[PDB]
Amino acid sequence: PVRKQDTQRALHLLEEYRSKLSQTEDRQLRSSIERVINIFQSNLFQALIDIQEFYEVTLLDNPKLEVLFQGPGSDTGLYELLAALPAQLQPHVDSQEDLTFLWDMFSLHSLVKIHEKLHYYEKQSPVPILHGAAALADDLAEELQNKPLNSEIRELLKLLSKPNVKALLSVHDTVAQKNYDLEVLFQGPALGEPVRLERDICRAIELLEKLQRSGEVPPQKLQALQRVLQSEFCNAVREVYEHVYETVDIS
Repeated sequence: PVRKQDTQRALHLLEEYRSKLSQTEDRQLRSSIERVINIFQSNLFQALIDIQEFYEVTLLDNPKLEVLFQGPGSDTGLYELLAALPAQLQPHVDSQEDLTFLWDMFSLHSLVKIHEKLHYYEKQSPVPILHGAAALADDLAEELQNKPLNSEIRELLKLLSKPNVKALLSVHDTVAQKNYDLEVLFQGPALGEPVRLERDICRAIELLEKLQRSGEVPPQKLQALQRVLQSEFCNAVREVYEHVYETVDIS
């Protein structure tokens, strides 16, 4: 299990040795050390290390991952890079401590390949309707309670306050906003069973359309939330959740 500090210390060192090069024999060792720097600081990468470390994920422990080592973004060749590095940096490394450390780091290879595979999909990501669904859901639920209690208003306000829905919206924004946060990692298991979630959300959309059809609220907020929930980006977030829920025991 790759520990956070290692990837961290390795990110520090890897960056260090990249600067002590200029243009001679480094139009590659650098252009190469960059890929890794980038990947390492990437938000996606940081999230993988956390899942892996907190939920002890292993290709042995979680074999459903194996499907990610095939298809667009697999043998992209990236494996060689990492491996052929401790060798290239060895000359420039003047520490019997870092040298051993580097050959040690460059589990991780699988991690990085998975990153290159997910990153490939993410680039095909759909565009989010908005960046504040959780807020939205709150502005709407404030409004509704300040009105005569309809049976749709009761069932809707109850849904918006379920942990799983609250998480979908929270994760929605986190991913929409490109702002990873370990705190948001733990919100994962709050979404629960993927089918119940998809079913609670559809019912939310029903009550949402209904309140609009009977013009008595009658915000653009309901419309907006209904659009975020039907959002093909929001739908994408749940698909990606389905897969994670299978390959790793969260709940």
